[PDB]
Amino acid sequence: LHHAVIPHGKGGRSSVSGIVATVFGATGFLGRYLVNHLGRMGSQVIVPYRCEPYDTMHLRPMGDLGQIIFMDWNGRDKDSIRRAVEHSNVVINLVGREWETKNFDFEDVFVKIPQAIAQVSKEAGVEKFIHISHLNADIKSSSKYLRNKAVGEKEVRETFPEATIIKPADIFGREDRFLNYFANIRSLGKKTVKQPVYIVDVTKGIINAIKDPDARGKTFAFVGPNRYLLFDLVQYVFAVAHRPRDKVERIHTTDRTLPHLPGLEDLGVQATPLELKAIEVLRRHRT
Amino acid sequence: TYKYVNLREPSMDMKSVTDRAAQTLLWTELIRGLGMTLSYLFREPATINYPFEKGPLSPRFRGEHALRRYPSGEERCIACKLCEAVCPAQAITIEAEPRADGSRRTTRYDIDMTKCIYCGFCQEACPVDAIVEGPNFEFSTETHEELLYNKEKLLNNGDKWEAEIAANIQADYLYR
Amino acid sequence: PLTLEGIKDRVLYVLKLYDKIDPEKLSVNSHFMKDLGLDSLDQVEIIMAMEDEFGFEIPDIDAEKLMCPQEIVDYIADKK
Amino acid sequence: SRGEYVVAKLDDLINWARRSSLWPMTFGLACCAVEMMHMAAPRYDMDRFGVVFRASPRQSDVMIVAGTLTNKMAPALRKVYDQMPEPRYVVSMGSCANGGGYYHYSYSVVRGCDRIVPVDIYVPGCPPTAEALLYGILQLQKKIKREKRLRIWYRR
Amino acid sequence: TSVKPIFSRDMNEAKRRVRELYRAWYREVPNTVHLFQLDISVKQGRDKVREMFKKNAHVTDPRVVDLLVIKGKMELEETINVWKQRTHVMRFFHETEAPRPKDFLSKFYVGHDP
Amino acid sequence: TRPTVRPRNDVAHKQLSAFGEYVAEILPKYVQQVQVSCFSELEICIHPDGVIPVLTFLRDHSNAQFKSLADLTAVDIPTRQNRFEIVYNLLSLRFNSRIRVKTYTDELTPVESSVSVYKAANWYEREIWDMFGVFFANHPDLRRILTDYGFEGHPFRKDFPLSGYVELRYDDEVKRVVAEPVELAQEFRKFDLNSPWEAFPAYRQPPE
Ligand SMILES: NC(=O)C1=CN([C@@H]2O[C@H](COP(=O)(O)OP(=O)(O)OC[C@H]3O[C@@H](n4cnc5c(N)ncnc54)[C@H](OP(=O)(O)O)[C@@H]3O)[C@@H](O)[C@H]2O)C=CC1
Ligand code: SF4
Ligand code: SF4
Ligand code: SF4
Repeated sequence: LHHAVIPHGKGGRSSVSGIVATVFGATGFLGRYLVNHLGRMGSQVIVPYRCEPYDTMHLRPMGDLGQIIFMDWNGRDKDSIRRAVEHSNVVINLVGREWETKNFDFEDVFVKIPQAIAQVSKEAGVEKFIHISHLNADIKSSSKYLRNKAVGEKEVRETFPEATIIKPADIFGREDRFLNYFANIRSLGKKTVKQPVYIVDVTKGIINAIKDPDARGKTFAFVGPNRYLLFDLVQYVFAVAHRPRDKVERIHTTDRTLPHLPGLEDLGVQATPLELKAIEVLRRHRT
Repeated sequence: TYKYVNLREPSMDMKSVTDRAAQTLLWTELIRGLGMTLSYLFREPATINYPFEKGPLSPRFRGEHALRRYPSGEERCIACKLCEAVCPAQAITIEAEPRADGSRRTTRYDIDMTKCIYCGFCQEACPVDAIVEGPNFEFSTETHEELLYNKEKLLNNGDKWEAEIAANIQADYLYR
Repeated sequence: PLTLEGIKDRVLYVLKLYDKIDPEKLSVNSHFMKDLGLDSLDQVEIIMAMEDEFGFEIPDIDAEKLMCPQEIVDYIADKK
Repeated sequence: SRGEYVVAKLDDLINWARRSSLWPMTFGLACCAVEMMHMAAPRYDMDRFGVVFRASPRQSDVMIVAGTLTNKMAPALRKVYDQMPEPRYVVSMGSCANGGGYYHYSYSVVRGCDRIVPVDIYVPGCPPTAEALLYGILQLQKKIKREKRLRIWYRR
Repeated sequence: TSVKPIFSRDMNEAKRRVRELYRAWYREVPNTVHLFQLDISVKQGRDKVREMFKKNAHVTDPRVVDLLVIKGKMELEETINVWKQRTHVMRFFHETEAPRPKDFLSKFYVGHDP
Repeated sequence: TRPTVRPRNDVAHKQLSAFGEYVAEILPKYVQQVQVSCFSELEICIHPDGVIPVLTFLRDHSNAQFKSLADLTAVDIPTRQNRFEIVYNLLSLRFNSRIRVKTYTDELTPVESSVSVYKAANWYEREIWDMFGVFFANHPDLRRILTDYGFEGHPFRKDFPLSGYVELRYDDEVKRVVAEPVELAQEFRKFDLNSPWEAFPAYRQPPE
């Protein structure tokens, strides 16, 4: 490989680190934290957006002077995507709206988007492609979401086989979805056992796996440290917060471990519990 | 010599004290202030229509950081490092090499637009008037990458005009 | 209801309530500093912990002069 | 496609409504604040562009970071930045503020305000002449003219 | 050789003032971690405080101990007021890496740090 | 020699010479140097024990009033064991004259905190404590003013380099601003400008 891709000196603030990362998404939650930790590492991030430049503007100054770069992409043409992945060391695929739109279903984003980008990637010659997935996305019922993700999982596994297929559990953090829905309540009470995993251990694991070679080919799954009932967790949320259909079905659907695939322990990162970060993040209550 | 203030007394004569009482109970010099401000109301205000009328200047403004060149000739700079020796925020960066001809020249001539305080010392220090502070001041740049000039940007910016620069220098090569 | 033995029992269970002491191992001649492997940092921790427990301010030189469980109990029996 | 027609016309109307007045807050640490008050002067106007100088942070459309940002300044600067409505824009004025500048090699100084808040419009100079700053606010208005938020919302 | 010390006569008064200063820091911590709306357990903060005390235990010169006591008293005043913000208090902590260990081979990969 | 070179008055030189000789004779306990430059501004160089007695003398006595207090700094001179130089500067309201009370001091032993007789010296002494570390025993309040709180190093020393050791940046990891070891974007180049060839023959020190 050519120079100025090799690491240089210490880390942080335009110290030339290893990877040059083409990121799809990154305007959402986990991609934004991932660009944040690569900027702490000091890695050049090529991100295309499709929206207004104001969103990429308020996530712009994360990098140093001119490190990260912004361009355009679309979910239709191979030319713009291929132009975005002309010269890339690594590439990560994070995309998905949790409700169907006018022009996109749960189908063909999770299906059609990894097809074309994996096509131009394998014709391009990229390495360490990391594709996210939701945990326990099966061929089984109850979610067009989960079954289209399982189809995308089979696609990314079949074509370009040495992709890191990665999956966390349902993550919580500063801009969580399900804890926000726990705040945005009213009610109903069911039973489901569930393990929550905090977001920064997930993205620390992703950046460590993407900067550490020889850990490729294997799909990974991230584990919550507690793994107890959902309704006890809702009581915990109301207690710490001082106040007394697709999303609720997809949190009541399935939460299990899988003994097949390796997780946190083959990476060497400390797990932050639910309780500490939940007390940290449960602000914005009555006084 | 000194000329101090506030040495008087309120006059105990009846006319002066009833005049101060009339100002107290009749709100007089307040209305005098209103009259002065209405006199400035009935003036014509001195504004300039900005995108059409641009404000006046001098022939010796310090703007663009443009370069010059010889009459139908090569680059005026020698890379003699005087501007980087005088640059009080060290924004000049010169790395010099000679080319295949033999005359000494450059490789890299960078101005940091962040650090440039716009003194004029690199203009006064240049023995051949290679770098010249330019005439126009419109940078307004949306990205921080684009505010770091290269030598080729300076040559394009010196070849977008010389006639302004030549007119200003030819008017005022006698003061400096 | 404020005798020497009730104060010694409440000092006993707050010595149980302190975490790093392993085990309690109470004695009238215990000297938990060096015979039990503790620090003067932990000495001043325990002294102002008793201050936090049940009363008066216990200033610096009297905090230094104790170094011992029963001597703490007797100093409180002097002061309270 | 009169749906797209109504989207484009309504987006033009709302974005012209945004870029019409744009009353700022003048943060203004050092002598760049004096040059901002000199584009508040009677010659270079601000009434003409709907631009009302106003110390209120709660209603700040754009914010003109000017002066010299320091380490002691920066958390208070971002606390000023937080209590501010989410449609917001930033003009970094001054060589000190847009990259460290003359105090670039120093301690106690953040190397430009890029390391605290995002920057839409850089305007350099020492001081950036009030004429040039007013030009920078015009190119800010043209950035507001190109924003296509409602286009992205309709075809999202 | 005439040297005028600050407060000290032997290290007994040094021990006395530093244990009283540590008592002041102990009753200083929970009020501040409640006031600044912080995000750290009290055990971790107190253990980092006593770790910072145990860092400089290798000093026997009494003038240096006096000057350490005066510096710690200054910052205890400036944190018992509301003069120092959230930034400086978190700056005492290290939650942003800074991951650098002291292994030989780790410094041999990311090289030129002997 | 007369045009464009500033002429002087020997009369003021003789006046300050006689006055400094007088002060040196009548406070013998602490006077070490009384030096007068070419342009007649007095310097009195003092052991670090007579701070309070000499300043109580120089505030009063109706022969040297000198109520006006100015700068305090302790010019960092290495190649000495007494490094720092506390420079009192005094101006007379009655006599229109400037005297520089230079007392010498080391790193760790305090001079005696001139705020007792000079109410202008309070934030001056706090500034010197913040930037250097010259301790001031018998002082009301010593704090860090003109520095950051969490910053330390006493930066106006010569041992502290130009750039700081710490450098702030915001990060969205812990959602706040953190300090890091310094990562400069450029070198701060160092011009070896100390040219040879002895521009002043009068100020030659005797070599070995
Ligand atoms: N608990 C959780 O939320 C978990 C989530 N995940 C997965 O992580 C990923 C990121 O999640 P999250 O940040 O919460 O969600 P987002 O919707 O915010 O992330 C998706 C990103 O891709 C963009 N995008 C999505 N659909 C389209 C489209 N049709 N056209 C163009 N851009 C599109 C989004 O908006 P924009 O176009 O504006 O950039 C955004 O930038 C998702 O794929 C999710 O399934 C996995 C495990 C747990
Ligand atoms: S002073 Fe002039 S000729 Fe010399 S290096 Fe600078 S620009 Fe070139
Ligand atoms: S005007 Fe700019 S480039 Fe020229 S010497 Fe000054 S700072 Fe350097
Ligand atoms: S850029 Fe110049 S005018 Fe502006 S704050 Fe800095 S020194 Fe002052």
